[PDB]
Formats: sequence, C-alpha cells, structure tokens
Amino acid sequence: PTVTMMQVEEKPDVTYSDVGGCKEQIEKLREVVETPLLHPERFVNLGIEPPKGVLLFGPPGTGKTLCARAVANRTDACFIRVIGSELVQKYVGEGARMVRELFEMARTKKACLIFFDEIDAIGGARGDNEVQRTMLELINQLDGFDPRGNIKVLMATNRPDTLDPALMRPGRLDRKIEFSLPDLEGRTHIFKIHARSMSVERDIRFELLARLCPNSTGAEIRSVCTEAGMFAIRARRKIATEKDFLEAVNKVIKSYAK
Amino acid sequence: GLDNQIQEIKESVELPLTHPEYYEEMGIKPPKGVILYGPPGTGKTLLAKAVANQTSATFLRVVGSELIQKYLGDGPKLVRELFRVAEEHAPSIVFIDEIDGEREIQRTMLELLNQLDGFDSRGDVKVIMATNRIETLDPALIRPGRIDRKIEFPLPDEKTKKRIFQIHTSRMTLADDVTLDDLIMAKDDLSGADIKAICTEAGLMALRERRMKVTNEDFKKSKENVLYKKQEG
Amino acid sequence: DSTYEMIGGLDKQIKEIKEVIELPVKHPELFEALGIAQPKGVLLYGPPGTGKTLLARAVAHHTDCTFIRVSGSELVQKFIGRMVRELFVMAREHAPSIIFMDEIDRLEGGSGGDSEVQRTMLELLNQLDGFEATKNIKVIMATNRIDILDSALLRPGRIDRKIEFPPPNEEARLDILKIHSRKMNLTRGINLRKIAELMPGASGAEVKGVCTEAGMYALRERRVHVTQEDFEMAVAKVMQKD
Amino acid sequence: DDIYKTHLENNRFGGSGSQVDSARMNLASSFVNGFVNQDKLLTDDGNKWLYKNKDHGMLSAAASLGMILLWDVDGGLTQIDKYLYSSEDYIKSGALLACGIVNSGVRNECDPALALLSDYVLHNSNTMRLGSIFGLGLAYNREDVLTLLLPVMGDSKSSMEVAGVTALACGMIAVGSCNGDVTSTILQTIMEKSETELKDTYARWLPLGLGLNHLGKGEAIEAILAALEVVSEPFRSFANTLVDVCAYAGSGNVLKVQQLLHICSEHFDSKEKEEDKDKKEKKDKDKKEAPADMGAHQGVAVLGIALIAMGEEIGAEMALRTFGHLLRYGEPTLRRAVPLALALISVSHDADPEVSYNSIFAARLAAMLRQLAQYHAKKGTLTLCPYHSDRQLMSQVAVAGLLTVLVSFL
Repeated sequence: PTVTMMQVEEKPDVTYSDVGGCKEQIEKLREVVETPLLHPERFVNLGIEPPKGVLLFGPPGTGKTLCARAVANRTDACFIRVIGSELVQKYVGEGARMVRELFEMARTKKACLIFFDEIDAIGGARGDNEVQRTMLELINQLDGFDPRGNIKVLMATNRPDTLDPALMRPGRLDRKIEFSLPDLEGRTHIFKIHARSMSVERDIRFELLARLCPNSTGAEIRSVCTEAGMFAIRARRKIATEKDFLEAVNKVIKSYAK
Repeated sequence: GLDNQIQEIKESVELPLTHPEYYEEMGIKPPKGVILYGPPGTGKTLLAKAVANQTSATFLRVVGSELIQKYLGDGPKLVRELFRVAEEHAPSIVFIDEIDGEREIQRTMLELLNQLDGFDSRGDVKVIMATNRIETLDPALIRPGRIDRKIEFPLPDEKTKKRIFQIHTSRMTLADDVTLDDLIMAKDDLSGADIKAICTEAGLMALRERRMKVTNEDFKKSKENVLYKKQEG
Repeated sequence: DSTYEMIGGLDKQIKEIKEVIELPVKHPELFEALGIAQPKGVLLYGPPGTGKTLLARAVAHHTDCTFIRVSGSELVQKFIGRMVRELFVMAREHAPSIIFMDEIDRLEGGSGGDSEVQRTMLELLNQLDGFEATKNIKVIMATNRIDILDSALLRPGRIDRKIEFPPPNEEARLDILKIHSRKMNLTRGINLRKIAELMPGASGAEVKGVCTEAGMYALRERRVHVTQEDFEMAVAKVMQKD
Repeated sequence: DDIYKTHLENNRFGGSGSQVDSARMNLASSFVNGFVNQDKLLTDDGNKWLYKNKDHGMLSAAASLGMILLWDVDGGLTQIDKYLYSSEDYIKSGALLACGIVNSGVRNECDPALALLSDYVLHNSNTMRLGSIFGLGLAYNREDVLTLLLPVMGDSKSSMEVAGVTALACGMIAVGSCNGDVTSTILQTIMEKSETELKDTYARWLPLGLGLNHLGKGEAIEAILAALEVVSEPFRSFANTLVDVCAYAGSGNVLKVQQLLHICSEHFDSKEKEEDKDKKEKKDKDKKEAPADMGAHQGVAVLGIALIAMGEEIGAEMALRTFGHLLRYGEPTLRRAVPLALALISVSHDADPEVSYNSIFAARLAAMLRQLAQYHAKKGTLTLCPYHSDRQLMSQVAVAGLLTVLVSFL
C-alpha cells in the first residue's frame, strides 16, 4: 500500500518554536523527544532509564504538525512515523508482516524512534476480529519489550473512545495530558521565526496580527503566513505591509470562519 | 467578454511548470489550485473554460461522486489511488466535476478535507474542483482548494456568445436577415451546447427543403422548441 | 428480415428518425455546417405497438448492419463473451450496429441480476460517454410493459430523445394488423377496417391479442382460412381481461 | 528604453561569473560578456581577465568590449582605443575587430586596417585581417574593399580563417544580388579553388561565400553553369551541392521534393547534411510539412539535420518534443549541437531543460556549451548567415575564436 512509500519521512519542515501556545507541555514532551538523545549517558547514570513518552489527545487543534516538527528538529537522523488509516483495509492479514517489516526496519535502524499516528482508525473495540488482530497484535508488539521497550510511546488521536488502548496504555504509555490548545499570545513566536522570509517591514506588529486571528490551527496560521507573502508578491512589490492584506486576513478568517 | 478573465485565470493556472523565472525564483508557490462552479453547470461551460489547458498538456477527468454511494463505504481509498497516480504522473492536471451512515460521510469528508489540502505533500500537481452550486457544498472545502482566487460565471455581456457564435459560424451559411444582437441578448444563462444545439437543429430543420442556407425565421422557429421545452418542466 | 414490406404505419416517425439514425449512414458531411454529435438514443414509451422490435430490425435491416442485443433472448446471450468488454470489442470490429433490448421489456433476486445488467449498461454508457472507439454505435430502450421504470425514470427527455407514443398513427392497430394478416393464410372477403378500428381504449396490443387469441378459435374450428368472425370473437376474448 | 523599462539581475554575472575555470567556462563568460549588449560590472572587474584566458579567449574578450558598444561612437572609440596599437597580436587584432563591430556606417576605420594588410607572407596583419576584414564585412557591390581582398584570395595563407572571413565578408557584402553574378572575382576564386584539391576546409568555407554571392537570384542559370564546369570529384561536387543549397530559396518546385526523396539515399554523408540541411531554409514558412520520420532511422547525421532544421521560431511543443529524444545522445557532436537550437528555438521554458542537462551530464565542451545555453536560453540574411557558417563546429577549436562574434543576435 501507500504506507510503505509514505512511511519514510524526509524533507525537513516547520521548526521547534512554532508550537501552538504550549509553554510547559513543549518541555513535557521535549524532555522525552529531544533530551534523551542529546544526553544518553546522563539518563543512564543519573537514573535507571530515560522516560517513555507523552500522550496528546482531545481537541484536534494543531495536531499532526508537532510530530513532523520533532522530525525537523532531529539532530542525528530523522525518525520514521506510522499512520493508522492504512491498517484497516480489505484482505486483512497483511498487517502482521507489515508491523514485522517496519519493526524489522526499526531494528535495522539501531532501534530508532517509531511514531504511531491515528490510533482511532484501528481503535474503539466497544465481526471486528480483523481489527482486533491488528490492534491487539500492535499493542502486543508495543508493550512487549522484546524489540524495544525504551524508545518512544506517543498516540496523537482525535477521539478518545478507544476502550482497549485506554486500559492497555498504563502498561508502557504515560503522561495522560490534554492537547493544550493554542492561546491568544502563542502565535507571536510563529510570526517571529516566520519573519525569516523576504524582508518584512518592521511596522507589522506581531502581537496585533497574532491577537487578530482567533481559533486558527497551525495549518491555518501557516496558510496565513503563506498568503501574506503570496498577496505581498502578487502586487509586484518588494515589501510586505499589514495594510496591504489586512482585509485578506480578517476576511480569510472571518468570511471563512462564520 | 471573458478574454481578460480567461487570461487572468489562465496565467493563474499556467504559472506552475511553465515560465519558472516568476514562479520559484521570486517565490510564488500556490500549491493548492482553484475551485470553479457554474450556475448552468452541464460541464460544458466549465469544460469550455478549462479546455484552454487541454490543448498541450495531460488531463484527468473524474465526473461525479456517485462511486461512493453506489457501493459500500470503502472510503477515500480511491482518492488515495488518484493521489499516488497523480504523484507518479506529476505533469498532469487534476480536475473533479459534479461534486455533490451520516457518521461515515462526515469522517470521510474530513479525511477528504485533510487529504485534499496535502499536509505532507508540496506542489506536485494542480487540483481544480467543480460542482453545480457552491452553496450546496460545505464551505469547509474552500481553504484547501481555493486559496488563490475564485471566479463566477458572468452575464450575457453580448461578447462571449458573440465570439462563440462566430467560431461555430465561421464556415456556416446564414442569410443577411439573421441578426445577432437579438440572439445574444435574448438568451440568458445558456452554455455552448445550447447555442450549438439550436444551430444544429436549425440547420437540420433547414435541410428539410434542401436549403444549404439557414434563415432567421427558421432559426427562431427552431429556437421555439428549446424555449418551449425548458418552460414545459 | 422484417423489411419495409413487413412494417408500416410510422411514416412521420421514420421521417423524423432518419435524421437521428440515418444521418451518419448516407450523409455525414453536415458535421461542419451543422455541428451534430452522437446522442444516447431514442425510446418509445406507452403500450406495445405490435412491432416494437420490427422497426429496429427494419431500420437495421436497411442500414445493412448487425443486430446484437444485450440480454440475449435468442441464443445470443453467451455467444458474445467480466462479460462487459467483449460487447465493446465486437462493437469496435463491427462499426455499424443497432442495440435493442427485448427480453428486459421477485424484487430480491430478479432485481439483483437485473440490477447487475442495469449497472452493466450504466458503465457501458459511462465508457461510451467518456471515450468512443467508432461511430454508428447507438442504444435503443424499450418501455412497453409495466415493469419498465428505470428506463422511463432515468430518461425524462433532458439529454435524450422522447416520443409520445400512445396513439402512434392508428395504423399500429390497422395496417400492421393487415401485415400480420399477410403472413398467415388470409382470405379475400375480409374487412380488417371495421374490426381494426372498433378496438379502442384497451391497449395497442390489439393486433397480437386478436391474432394469438384468435388462433385458439381457428385451432378449435380448424378452418383453413381465417374469417372475420374469428377476429370478432377475439375482440371479446381480449376485452374480457380488461 | 531597454535600460529604462528593463533591468537584469546580477545573479547571471555572479553565477556564470563565479563558476569560471578550466579556461573554457571563462570562454562561456566571454560569450555572456560578449553578447550581453545593461550591467557592465564584469567589464570593469579590474584587469587580467583577458590574460587569464587562451588566445581565442583573448580574441573573445578583446571583441566583447566592441560587441557591447553598438552605441556612443565616441564612447566606443575612447574605450577600444586603449587596446589599439598594443603589444599582443590578438589584442590589437581583436581591437580592430571591435572597431569593425561597434559601428556599421562610420567606415573611418578602413584606412588604418587596410593600410598594413599588404604583407602576403606572415605578419600581425593576418589576424588583423581576420578581425578587420570580418568586422568590416559585417559593417557592409563594394568594389574597392573587394579589389583589395583579391590579393587576399590570391594569397591563400595557411590559416583557413583568412579566406573564411574574406569569402564570408565579400559574401555578406554581395548577398541579394540581382540574379547573381558570374564576375571574374568569384570565377577567379573558383579557378584557384580548382587549382589545388588540398585543405578541404577551403572546399567547405569557400562555397559559403560563393553561395552568399549567389543569393538574391530569381531566374539565374548559374546553378546549371556550376553543374557544367564545377562538376568534378566529390569535393567540388560538394561545392556544387552547396550552390544547390543556395539555389532553391523557394517556389513551387515539388520536383525537388520527389527528387529530394530520391536523393535521400546518397552514399556521400555530407551533401546529405548540407543539401538536406537546406530544409529549414527552403520550407521555413510552411512548418506543417517540416516534421517527418527522419529521427526514426539510424543515420544520426540526419538526426542532426533535423536537430539544426528545427530553427529559431516560437518553438512549438513538437520541436521541443524532438529535442527530448535528440537531447539524450552519447557522442559530443549531437549532445553539443542540441542546446544551441534548443535555446535558439525557445528564446520561458529555459530552466527545466538545463536541469535535464545537469542530470544527464552530471566533457569540458558540453560544460562550456551548456553554460553558453545557460546564457542565451532566455527573413533577413544577417540572421541566417552566422549559423549556416556555424554548421562546421565539428572540427578544431580554431572556430571558437569566430563563434563569439556572431551577428545573428540583436
């Protein structure tokens, strides 16, 4: 299927400081996604084992973007992500050799980090034996420390109605925290580090344009940062000013968010 | 009456893969496409607008979304096949026409919403959406597809139907009493297949007497069948 | 064969259909001065006109083309053939052809396999609507029975041709009854005019009803020649079922 | 107006001026600088750029400052005057070439050039004869300069480019003659051509000037006269078929189309290249008949005949479609010949084909030529002569000294 060619993640993308308002949570997950790799001996000598991972669920918000951010901020070798929407397909039974070949490649990559996305597409046990084989074999191949029980555990889902993962997650998963939706003053850093594009006039206050766009996901504010330079170059100009596309901003959020 | 419009949207759709000095060096990158719609619909107006790109290019045509309701809810797997074949066939143009339990339609509509945006894919192919009415579909499909610009179908500006009528009548034989202003002005919201249909039935009705030339009274007499047919139901 | 000597009474409708069917046959040069294309087809809704197939086999017999039906009513169901591409290959090899379903003219299994045939002709209309191999490929529907609802409902007359066909010419009652009297042994002192004009209201199938239902009295009395009194009794024998 | 309404970016002099090395990318920089004329930074980038290159690069860089100054006669004079009466041979010869290129109606540089050309054995006036006679021929039935070139044709110096720029000079002077001419000048060079059958490059570049003198014919039987006297061993018969190249400017002559298809199977693999190369000149208007199945054969020379026969028109997708299959080839002749017509017929699809050249390539010839096409990628005889004379590049690198001073551009 498309999960074999789409599974390998490359071509780095949006960077660390574009998090959606998460100030404490970015450390709660950075201490397990970045700190263990930067200091492997500090966690072996200072303790017994590095932390397992975190858990983000609830509201969608800017989900699926922060993990690609973790792929971008990788200092040694970008890890591989796994989606869940490709497991539930016709002619079941290939998921066994699939998880054994991707975990086999994980063993080929000196036990690299393996991210799992969209657990709700194979979750919610509540004729479903074909799904129980994939999700129970998956949890059997995650809680089971035989391949590796120390790399990473993280499930970025939208619906928390998964019965079996909710009772199996206390085994190896941890940090039952919420999604921490972006606040009003969170986007000012997205504008600060997104100002690395073509020369932007300093008259554009990042706090004003940041506070004049509520309920905007990370992909939405990324599309606004793209349409700023888009509508800034479409006029055959050389500088970007908020007075040139403020109507495009409050229109692209208001008329498209009514 | 849409030459500036068709060249504006033509430049808006031809900037990728052609004329690259003002596409990637300056940093345009509109990797989302456009969305179109016509009040008369029928696919011939939007096909006549997007047909300018079919001259020298590779085109893909998927009309209607009946292939989802006519069978079990397989999901967006067919859209994923069109996505992988569009990736293997990057020099092409994606075009979907006639875009028309409930918990599954919403999750496959949100999955199609995120899939159409292409979060994990850069500019590789252009996608153009088309439907009968933009008000029937949910407004959530606007941000992924239409992020550059949208256009609506104009009025009978007496120049579009005059130019199309000139192209269709570039080699036909018409009498001197056959005026044009009453035709292009009397019609309202008619596609090219309607004027081509009344010209076709007008020549076929004038052929009943071996007359190679079509008169205006026979043209309006043939138009009475279409005007009467559209008002009967 | 069923040539013009075995079908009559639709002079105006063949005069109107020669431009739909006979246009790509003998005068295809009008494509520039007229700008016509290949439509879907044509159909005749209403009562059975006793010859609904003799007209298609007549125009097809004069066009010098083959007649390949879909349902295969007479040993032509598996002779050609997923059983969906062989018809398009034979249509590609045989460019002149006329398609007309006759056998289709439980609600659980009959509409299941019949729904598979309807899906077959729907995807064939999708292939022929998208691309085209050769010309002279037209399909004709049949709406004469009561169980025909898909063809009458899916063809309202928006992108297809429609003909109001309750009162064809009164010759579907008169002169094609005379033609059906020419095949069988007919006497010389018969007057089919009054017995053919005095059968109103019931249906248009009075020809086949009076002939087939009169064959039981010509079979009872064993008369070497069919008399008018036999048809007179057949009128009552077909009006009793009304 | 070009300085006011248009402005070119410095990334061309930055890149193409930054990846110069191996004394050939510097030649590509002499093509960019040589044919650039808004910006004149690389010109004023100090000195020694002319000395770092080779002798042909000394001619190219010495002629660049003359090719960029087709304006301000006093400015071009006060800029090229420095290279005049220098110590090097190619600096002063390329300086006289520059004086011949800067203008075409001043004709005041004739006396200092022609005054010293009479040496006849070996002197700087031979290269000054290349640049002076070539540029003076680009400036212009002129009888004085031709009667002064008569001792040049009679000289026949070892350097072929002498008779090259002489025959091409008087040829471009004599293009468009009424029904041609059978004068004793070109009759004299035909007699001297028949005198000795050595150095076939004479039998290649002399029919250039001959055919240019035959240009403008309407009913001239001079091609049949050449078919009477000139017919000999296939060298002068190749000159005769060059006269046939300059003998079918265009009419209703389907007899040459059926006779062309009948002669398409000739054993001589050069008269097919030139006589069949005439296709782009004969049917240059009706382009619907030009595409054929010439590429599907095995005669790669014919693939070059169509490759050059593409032309310099708006460049429909059929031509670029031929450049798609013609682009990928192993021999440096076709791979070096494809970007010239590729970027001449498309002058905004310019960046993707160059990326294709970078994917196929990554020798030095394809690199210098690919940077040349990187520069110039973005019915008069003056635009038809330079490439028809440029159809002899598959030879020594001596032609590269004249390649940089083509007049086919504007």
